[PDB]
Order: sequence, then structure tokens, then C-alpha cells
Amino acid sequence: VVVAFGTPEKQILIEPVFAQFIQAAHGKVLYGLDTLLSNPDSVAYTAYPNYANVWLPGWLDAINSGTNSLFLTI
Amino acid sequence: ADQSSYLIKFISTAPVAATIWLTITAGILIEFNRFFPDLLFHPLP
Amino acid sequence: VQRGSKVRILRPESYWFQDVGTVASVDQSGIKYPVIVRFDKVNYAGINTNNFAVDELIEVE
Amino acid sequence: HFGHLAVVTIWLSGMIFHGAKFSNYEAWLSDPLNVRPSAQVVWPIVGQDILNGDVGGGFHGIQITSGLFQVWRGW
Amino acid sequence: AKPPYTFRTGWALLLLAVNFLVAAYYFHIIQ
Amino acid sequence: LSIVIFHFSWKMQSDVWGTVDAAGNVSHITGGNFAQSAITINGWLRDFLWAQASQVINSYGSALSAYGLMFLGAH
Amino acid sequence: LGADLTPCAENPAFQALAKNARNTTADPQSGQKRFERYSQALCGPEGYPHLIVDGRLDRAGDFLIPSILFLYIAGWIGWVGRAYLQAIKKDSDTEQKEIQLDLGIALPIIATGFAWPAAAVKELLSGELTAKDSEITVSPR
Amino acid sequence: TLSGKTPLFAGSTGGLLTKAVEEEKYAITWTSPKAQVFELPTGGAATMHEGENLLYIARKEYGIALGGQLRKFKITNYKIYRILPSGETTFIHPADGVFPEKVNAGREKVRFNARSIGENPNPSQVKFSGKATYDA
Amino acid sequence: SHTVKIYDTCIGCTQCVRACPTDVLEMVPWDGCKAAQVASSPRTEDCVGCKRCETACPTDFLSIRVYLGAETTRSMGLAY
Ligand code: CLA
Ligand code: CLA
Ligand code: CLA
Ligand code: CLA
Ligand code: CLA
Ligand SMILES: CC1=C(/C=C/C(C)=C/C=C/C(C)=C\C=C\C=C(C)\C=C\C=C(C)\C=C\C2=C(C)CCCC2(C)C)C(C)(C)CCC1
Ligand code: SF4
Repeated sequence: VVVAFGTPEKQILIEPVFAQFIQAAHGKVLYGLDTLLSNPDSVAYTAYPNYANVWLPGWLDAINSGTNSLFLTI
Repeated sequence: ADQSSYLIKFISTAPVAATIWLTITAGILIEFNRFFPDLLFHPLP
Repeated sequence: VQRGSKVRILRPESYWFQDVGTVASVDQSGIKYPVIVRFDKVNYAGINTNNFAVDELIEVE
Repeated sequence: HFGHLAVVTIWLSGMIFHGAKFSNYEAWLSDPLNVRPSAQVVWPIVGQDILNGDVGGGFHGIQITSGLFQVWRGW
Repeated sequence: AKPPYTFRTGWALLLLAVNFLVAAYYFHIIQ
Repeated sequence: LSIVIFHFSWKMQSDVWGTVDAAGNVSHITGGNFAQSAITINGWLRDFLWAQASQVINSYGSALSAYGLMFLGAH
Repeated sequence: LGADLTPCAENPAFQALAKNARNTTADPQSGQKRFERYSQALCGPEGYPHLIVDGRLDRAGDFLIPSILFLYIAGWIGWVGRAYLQAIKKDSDTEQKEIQLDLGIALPIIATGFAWPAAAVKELLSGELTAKDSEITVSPR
Repeated sequence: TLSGKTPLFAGSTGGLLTKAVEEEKYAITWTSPKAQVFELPTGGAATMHEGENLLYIARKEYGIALGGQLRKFKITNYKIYRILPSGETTFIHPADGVFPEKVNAGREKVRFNARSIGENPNPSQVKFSGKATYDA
Repeated sequence: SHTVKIYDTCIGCTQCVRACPTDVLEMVPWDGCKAAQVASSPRTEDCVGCKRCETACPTDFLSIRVYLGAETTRSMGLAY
């Protein structure tokens, strides 16, 4: 109704902040939350006692390129 | 007036009380949106 | 089970299972379902009476 | 039947009253080919005064399609 | 039985605490 | 009756209604497409329901926006 | 927060939409005052205000204030309807009083409905809010 | 076999088909105090005779609908027969001589269960046994 | 044919016998109710399965039940 009446700014537009948090918890820098794998100082990023998260550079390379369907922006 | 008691029992029936009450509610909402339009959110100080 | 005593149904198939009814009359002929019970709620057929046994009732006081 | 004829007559006299008060009928008589027939001005409340479109004759409202204008010109 | 309901509310408080933990990571209280 | 009024709409727009030039030739609204398109169900779906409903779906933000709203709410 | 949200004052698309602003009501400045109200919200890249409902007090007016207001009004309505149904079951013509309201019973109930949270807490702690599972009907299993 | 006069109607296409000659056929007989018009179960109007009447029909339900109609004409002596293609005529309604709404002695309980219906066993208790839950 | 069975909560009000369009049901002597009569279904081969008897029954859930079974010319109600 509000877009029909020429006023699309009156829409109720709700960000999906929880699933965006989960994407930011996976290293997606686009939202700017600076949490678990998007925070380089985090214990989940470094894997502090062992440093054995070998998967993580290729994973962040895949999730932070916007050219695939790996955690699409919502 | 005994007919006035009949009219009061008529107004108190479900469709008539419904149309009066929902007309009052819709009128309150319509008048509030006339005087204060476009309230997407409550504005904060 | 006395006439005019509020009872509760223990027949599971009934419309008024675990619901309060009122005893209308009790037959002394030795029949299996003697107690005539009346209800304020009607069932899906539009009927508010049924015959019950004494075992299918508990008194509500 | 009498009550129903009363309903239909209220409807008919209401359409004629909207043509009287809320229409561009006199502007339509002066130029029938370039003025679109319109009664029913819409109140402005929630942005719905977009529906009061430029129908011509210096008038804004909903363009009607029942042909009351042609009936009245033929009257 | 169990008027304090101590077993089912232990797991409910545990799930609610895991929920507050994820929310504490959400609002950047714990980083 | 839905097929009756669809026949009327597309036949009158395709073969009758339209503009007349000073030379006298008639250019119709949908351009005479009834003869070859209305003989298939695909032609109805495409050149009548898809093509002529462009005006009710592209009508948000215009004075015809209530008809787009009624189109969706009727669906 | 997420997916390119800026404040509406800093966004060029919001200020582009603010110039061509339709008037919602009869006064000529409704379209300007609309964007002047919405300027404090966050803004998507297309220019529209996006609400944030996660629960922070920076954006409490987006969802938290309508939440408390709705829950108060809806609890009023449901509480008053419950109290009226419980009021008329003692009158032995209860079905007639549902299609034909008693105003003399209903109007004090709708007047006393401002204290529905206090009354609901007092009925929950007393145990009169619910019925027992053996006292209400169920189907054969 | 059956004595009676066919009621007066000019024929319908709603009458009895090839099932009558190949499978089974029904007849209804009644007597009337006077000649009057009734409605056929096949559709249409027909005049019954003053005296004995006979009207062959395709289904038994036609005869019981007609016998329910004949009660409005205060006629309660109607009989329904079942006729096979061999010519075997059997008397089915009312079979006992008394209508089934009245209790007559000599009738036995058929398919009576001496329990309430909520006391039937579960389907899984009777599984692979060849019996129904409502049996006995 | 269909199976029509009568349970012991019968009160003998004879309404199922009156409702039946194909004469399946009859009333027999009994002693378990005040009216001293149950319904009985000897002609279940005439039963079409229309359940007017279950519509007519006044007891809370059905002293009489029709269980739809195999189909014949009579139970399907064919005039052909
Ligand atoms: C809760 C269940 C649900 C809902 C919400 C929907 C929603 C929808 N279905 Mg649907 N559907 C469902 C279940 C559901 N489906 C199921 C289970 C099936 C079976 C598989 C289908 C089968 C199905 C089919 C076959 C179709 C839909 C269609 C639609 C759409 C038409 C509505 C529309 O565009 O918005 C409505 C938009 C509006 C703008 C309406 C506003 C109208 C006015 C202006 C406002 C009204 C408010 C006012 C107070 C009312 C007037 C009161 C008046 C009397 C005074 C919509 C997306 C249809 C469609 O459009 O397909 C393309 C369609 O034809 N669905
Ligand atoms: C029964 C209702 C219900 C259901 C099934 C869902 C289901 C879903 N929501 Mg959700 N949501 C709901 C209500 C519900 N929501 C409400 C009331 C809000 C507030 C506006 C939200 C806000 C919300 C956001 C912001 C997001 C989701 C998302 C999602 C999806 C992922 C799971 C998730 O994040 O859950 C979230 C669910 C909750 C936080 C609430 C659970 C429902 C509660 C327990 C019911 C009672 C709520 C109560 C009325 C709130 C009163 C408010 C007051 C106290 C202030 C999933 C489809 C995410 C998404 O888009 O995924 C792609 C996402 O980011 N939801
Ligand atoms: C949530 C948003 C919202 C809101 C608040 C409104 C609100 C309103 N709209 Mg609206 N509208 C909306 C969305 C909304 N609309 C949408 C989404 C669209 C696009 C589809 C429109 C399109 C629209 C139009 C096109 C019009 C309105 C109109 C109206 C106004 C009056 C309603 C009316 O005509 O009553 C009608 C009331 C009557 C006709 C009178 C009531 C009947 C009386 C009670 C008598 C009937 C019974 C009686 C017994 C009969 C007598 C018989 C005899 C025997 C006794 C009202 C302010 C109208 C307007 O602006 O008015 C000028 C109008 O013309 N709206
Ligand atoms: C909702 C507001 C509203 C109202 C009051 C009207 C009123 C009218 N319009 Mg209009 N119109 C509207 C919206 C509205 N329109 C919209 C959105 C559009 C699209 C832009 C149009 C497009 C339009 C055109 C193109 C034309 C009209 C015409 C008319 C007139 C014809 C009378 C009529 O409605 O038929 C009478 C209708 C009925 C008898 C059936 C309606 C059924 C009931 C009575 C309505 C619902 C009542 C109630 C709210 C429902 C709840 C009750 C229920 C639960 C029991 C009248 C002035 C015509 C005219 O001649 O103009 C003067 C005309 O040509 N209108
Ligand atoms: C007294 C009013 C009242 C109250 C307190 C409730 C309470 C409840 N209903 Mg509800 N209900 C009502 C009326 C009411 N109902 C009516 C009239 C209908 C028919 C439309 C329903 C249909 C309904 C369904 C289909 C469902 C519920 C459910 C529920 C439960 C969850 C809350 C909910 O879904 O609400 C939302 C209820 C609705 C949207 C229905 C319409 C509510 C109307 C608008 C309010 C009635 C106002 C009342 C008549 C005013 C009386 C005032 C008096 C002084 C005269 C809750 C126990 C749900 C449930 O079982 O959850 C466990 C569920 O699935 N109800
Ligand atoms: C904070 C927040 C949030 C969250 C929330 C949640 C998550 C919650 C939950 C909640 C829950 C999970 C709840 C539950 C509940 C349960 C129950 C149990 C209840 C019930 C109730 C009742 C019972 C009611 C009653 C009543 C009343 C009160 C009034 C009216 C009437 C009636 C009766 C209805 C969100 C994120 C959204 C948003 C932001 C903020
Ligand atoms: S199903 Fe029909 S034919 Fe069979 S006993 Fe019931 S009413 Fe009679």
C-alpha cells in the first residue's frame, strides 16, 4: 500500500540482524560487526592453544569474495 | 419509554455493537493519522 | 448418584468426558446404563442428554 | 420490494448527487472528447490523494466508467 | 510431581544461558 | 462469461477501436493481432493476459495504483 | 549495522528522495516533515529506512516502544473479554448474553481493564488463571 | 405370480433397465381405497387403481420410498418382492408380517455387540488375524 | 456388503429403523433398556451405506455403526 501510494520510504523494512550476525561469525567482513571469525583478535580466529585452523585462510577468501553463493548478502 | 429499552437491546446486539465500536476505533485511527501522519517508528530524543 | 447431583463423566468416547453434568433421573430396573444425565453443552448432534452407568460417574461437590 | 426499490433509489440519487457536487460534469460538457469523466474526490489521509488524478477540466478525482455523464447529457 | 521442577528447569536455564552467551557475543560484550 | 468478456475486449481492441488519420486508415489499439494470435491458447496467454496486464502491474506510484492493489487483493 | 546501513542524514539517496516528497495529508509540508522525522533512522543504499529490532536502546523506538504499547492494548482487550465471559456464566442465559451484550456488566469491565497486568499476576499466583487438566475435556487417545 | 394392476402413467425413461432381466427385479403391491395420483420414484405422476396395484421397480429403495409415500395416503398394506431372472419371487418387506418399527416376537438379535463402542480393541491387537476390531 | 453393528448403549427409540431407506434394521425384544428393545441388522446385504441410522441415533456416540465394506450392486445402489 505504501509503495502503491508513491511513498516507498514508509515501508516496514527489518534487517535480518541475527542471520547477519551468523554470517559475520563466519568471517564475512561486509557487515562490519567484528565478531568471532571476522574479528582477527578473537580466540575463535586464532585457535589460541594450538593454531591449527588450517582451513581458515581459504575459507575467508571464499566467503569474502562476492562472486559466489557462499553466504549471500541478505 | 418501553420502546427505548427495545432500542437499547438492539444496539447491544453483536453486529450493531460491532459496527459502532469498530467505527469509533477506525475513526480514532483515521483522525490520529490525519493530525500526526507518517509514524513508522516512535522518534527518540 | 442422586437426582440433582452434579457428576463428571468417565466415559472416554463421550462428548462430555471430564465435564460436569447434572443427574436427571436414575432407573431401578437393573439396566446397564440407568442414570440420565443432562448437560448445558450440546454435542455435535445437538443433544444434551445421555444414559450412563454408576461406574462412569464421580460426584462433584 | 418497496424497501428494495428505496435502496436502489438511494443509490441512484446518490450517484446523481456525486455528479452534482463532486464532479467535473460542467467541464465535461464544454469538451467531451478531452475531459475524462470523474466523480468521487478522495480525501487526503494516508497518501491516497495520489488517486485524485488529473482528469481534466481543472479537476482531480477518480475517473468513472459507468457513463453517468453520457446518460445525463442524453437527458 | 516435583513442585520446584528442578530437572526440567535446569536444562531450560542451561539453554537460556547458552542463548545469553550467543547474545553476549552479539552485542560485543565478550570478544 | 470470462471468455465472453475476454472475446469482447480483445476483439474490440484489435479490430474496431483505434485512431483514424486524415488519410482515412485506421490504426487499432493492439494492431490487428486477433486474427493470428487468438487461435492458440499461447496467443491468449501472451498477447492478451501477459501483454495487456502491463498497465495494472506498472501502476504503483500513479493515479491507477488502486487497480494494481485490487488486482493483487483479488488474486 | 548490516548490509550498507548509513544514517539517513548522510545518505545521498535519502536526500534525493526527500526533495520529491509526496504529501501524506492535506498540509503542504507533510512530505518534508516525514523525511525530517525519518532522518534519524538508519538507511539502506536505496534510501529507505531500515528498522533494527534486535533490542538495543539506541533503536528502541523502532520496535520496543510499539511492542510495549501493543502488549498493553492487546492484554486489555483479551483480559476484558475473558472477564466478561466469566462474568456472564453465572446468569443461566449465557448464550443470549454473547450475541446481546449486557452494557451494565461490560462497561465496568472495560473500565477496570487498565490494571490487567496486576490482575493477571494476582490470578496466576492464586491459581485461578487456569483449569485442571482432569476437569476439561479431551478426546480418546 | 403377483396379482395387480399397473398404475396409470404414459411411461418414463426412468424405469427399469437391463439389470431387471439379467440380475434381479423388485415389485411393490398395495391396495387403495380410491384412485388417486402419486409420484413415481423414477419421476413423474401416476394414478393408482382402486383395488390391487402392482408396480415393478429396479431397486428396493424405490419400493421403500414409495411405501413411505403411501403412508401419506393412509395405505399401510404394501408388500415388496424380490424377483430373480429364473422367476423366483421372494417376499422381503415386510418380511416378518409386521413392520420393522414394531417389536414382534420371534425376531433375534443380529450383529449385537454386548459392549460399548469405546471398548472395541485396537487394530494392532487384531493384526494379521483375519478379524475386524468390531467383530464379536 | 457393509457391516452394521449395534452396541449395548441402545435405548430402543426405533429411530434408526425409521431412517433406513433400504430396510436393514428392525427392532427385537430385549431387556437391557427401559424400552425393552434393541435394533438389529439382519438384512445388511440391502445396506447401501448412507448412514441415516447414525444420523438418527440419539445416544452420545452411536449405539449403531455402519462399517463400509465390499461393494456389490445393492450396496452401490445401481439400477443397472
Ligand atoms: C496464509 C497462507 C497464504 C498466504 C498469505 C498466501 C499469499 C499469497 N498467495 Mg497463496 N496459497 C496458499 C497459502 C497462502 N498464500 C496455499 C496453501 C495455496 C495452495 C497451494 C496457495 C495458492 C495460491 C494461488 C493459486 C494463488 C495464490 C496467490 C497468492 C498471493 C496473492 C496475494 C497478494 O499478492 O497480496 C495481496 C496484496 C495486496 C496489495 C492486497 C491489498 C488489497 C487492499 C488494497 C487492501 C486490503 C485491506 C482492506 C482492509 C480489505 C478490504 C475490506 C473491504 C471488504 C471493505 C499472495 C502472495 C495468488 C497470486 O497472486 O498468484 C500470483 C494466486 O492466484 N496462492
Ligand atoms: C513464532 C514466531 C517466529 C518464528 C517462527 C521466527 C522464525 C525465524 N526468524 Mg524471527 N522474529 C520473530 C518471530 C518469529 N521468528 C519476532 C516476533 C521478531 C521480532 C520482530 C523476529 C525477528 C527476527 C530477526 C531480526 C531475524 C529473525 C530470523 C528468523 C529466522 C531464523 C531463526 C531466528 O533468528 O529466530 C529469531 C526468533 C526470535 C528472536 C524470536 C523467537 C520467537 C519468540 C520466542 C516468540 C515470542 C516473541 C515475542 C512476541 C516478542 C515480544 C517483543 C517484546 C518482548 C519486546 C526464522 C525463519 C532471522 C532471519 O531473517 O533469518 C534469515 C533474523 O535475522 N527473526
Ligand atoms: C490503512 C489505510 C487506509 C485508511 C485509513 C483509509 C481510510 C479511508 N478511505 Mg481509503 N483506501 C485505502 C486505504 C485506507 N483507507 C487503500 C489501500 C486504497 C486503495 C485501494 C484506498 C482507496 C480509497 C478510495 C478510492 C476512497 C477511500 C476513502 C476512504 C475514507 C472513507 C471510507 C469510505 O468511503 O466509507 C464509505 C462509507 C459510506 C458510503 C457510508 C456508509 C454507509 C451508511 C452507514 C449507510 C448504509 C446502511 C444504511 C442502513 C442504508 C440505508 C437503507 C435504508 C433502507 C435505511 C476513509 C478515511 C474514500 C474517501 O476518501 O472518501 C471521500 C474514497 O473514495 N479509500
Ligand atoms: C472504499 C471506498 C470507495 C467507495 C465508498 C466508493 C464509492 C463509489 N464508487 Mg468507487 N472506487 C474505489 C473505492 C470506493 N468507491 C476504488 C479503490 C476505485 C479504484 C480506483 C474506485 C473506482 C470507481 C469507478 C471507476 C467508479 C466508482 C464508482 C463509485 C460509486 C458507485 C457506488 C458503489 O460503490 O457501488 C455500490 C456497491 C455495492 C452495492 C456493493 C458493495 C458491497 C458493500 C455494500 C460494500 C462493503 C460494506 C462494508 C464496508 C463491508 C463490511 C460488511 C460485511 C462484513 C457484512 C460510489 C460513489 C462509479 C461511479 O459512478 O462514480 C460515482 C464509477 O464509475 N468507483
Ligand atoms: C475474549 C476474546 C478472546 C480471547 C482472550 C482469546 C484468547 C486466545 N485465543 Mg482466541 N478467538 C476468539 C476470542 C478470544 N480468544 C474469537 C472470537 C475467535 C474466533 C475468530 C478466536 C479464534 C482463535 C483461534 C483460531 C486461535 C485462538 C487462540 C487463542 C489463544 C492464544 C492467543 C491468540 O491467538 O489470540 C489471537 C486470537 C485471534 C486473532 C482471534 C480473534 C480475536 C478477537 C479479535 C478478539 C475478541 C474480542 C472480544 C469479542 C471482545 C469482548 C469484549 C466484551 C466486554 C464484550 C488464547 C487462549 C489460538 C490458540 O489456541 O492458541 C493456543 C488459536 O489457534 N483463538
Ligand atoms: C526482548 C526482545 C525480543 C525477545 C523476546 C523473546 C524471545 C521472548 C520470549 C517470550 C516467550 C518465549 C514467552 C512465552 C510465553 C509463554 C506463556 C506460557 C505465556 C502465556 C500467556 C498467557 C497464558 C496469556 C494470558 C492472557 C493475558 C495475559 C491477557 C489476555 C488474555 C490472556 C488469557 C490471553 C526480540 C528478539 C523479539 C525483540 C527485541 C526485544
Ligand atoms: S447405512 Fe443406510 S441402509 Fe444401512 S442401516 Fe444405515 S440407514 Fe440403513
